[PDB]
Amino acid sequence: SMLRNWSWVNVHNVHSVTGTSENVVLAGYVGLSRTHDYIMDTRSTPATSQ
Amino acid sequence: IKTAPVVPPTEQRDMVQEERVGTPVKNAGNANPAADSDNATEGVV
Repeated sequence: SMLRNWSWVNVHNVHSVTGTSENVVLAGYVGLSRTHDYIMDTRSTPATSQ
Repeated sequence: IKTAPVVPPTEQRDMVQEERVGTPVKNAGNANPAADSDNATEGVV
């Protein structure tokens, strides 16, 4: 059942839908800004209506 | 925007501090204070 799903193919003919690869290293959410704003009651809830 | 509790400006005071590594000598601006003696060729009372 795995040969029938084209597991036999040359892996060099499989292209990403963008044609590119990617190495992402992004500074992310830590949560110190949101917890600080909650204690000061400035912006307690950050989730918007949308 | 980050609102943070700070120290109110009226409950602290900036004070200027003068830091020195040593006490200057009496004849600080004199390169050779010993030339008043070395040039007393008549004597000193």
